[PDB]
Amino acid sequence: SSHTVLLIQTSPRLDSRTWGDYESVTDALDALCKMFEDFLTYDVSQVYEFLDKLSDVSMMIFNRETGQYIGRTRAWIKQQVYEMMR
Amino acid sequence: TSSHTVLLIQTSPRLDSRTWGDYESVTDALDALCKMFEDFLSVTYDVSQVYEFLDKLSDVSMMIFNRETGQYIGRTRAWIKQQVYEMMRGR
Repeated sequence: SSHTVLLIQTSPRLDSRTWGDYESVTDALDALCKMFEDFLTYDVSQVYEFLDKLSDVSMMIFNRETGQYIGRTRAWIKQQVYEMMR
Repeated sequence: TSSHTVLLIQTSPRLDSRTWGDYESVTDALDALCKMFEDFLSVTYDVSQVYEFLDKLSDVSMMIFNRETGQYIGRTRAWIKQQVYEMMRGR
C-alpha cells in the first residue's frame, strides 16, 4: 500500500481547496467514488463528468523506490475509475 | 531554479480546516506561512513566536518538486520551521 494524498478543488473559488490522506490508492479512489455517489443507478460516463466538473483533482502517491511522491493528473484518475468499473 | 510546491495545512482540529495552496517556488510557499503568522498576530515578535504558531497548526507539510527525479519531496513541520527561520533571517 502506498500513502496517497488526494487534492480537490470543488468550485472556481480558491477557498474550495480541500485534501485528504489515505493509506492506499484504493482507499483514495474509494473516497473519491463516495463523493460522486453522494452527489448522485449510474454509468461510468457520469463519473467522468463528475470528475470533469471539479475545478481541480489530483493525487500524490508515495513511491518506496525514491521515497518521493508521484503526481497523478485527473486523466490518470479517470483511467483508474475506468479499470474499477470494467 | 524554482520548484513547484504544494502547501498542505490543517489550521485547527476541525477536519474542515484543511486546505492547500499551489506555489511557483519554495520561497512563495514559505512566505504564505509568514503571512499567515502575521495575520494571526494582526510586526514585532521573537522567533519562538513563529515556531509556536507553526507548532500549533494541527498539520503543516510541503510537497516540493525535485528536478533530479521528477517527483515530490514531502517536507515535515520540523524542516519548514528551519526554512522559515532562514528566510526571515536572510539566507
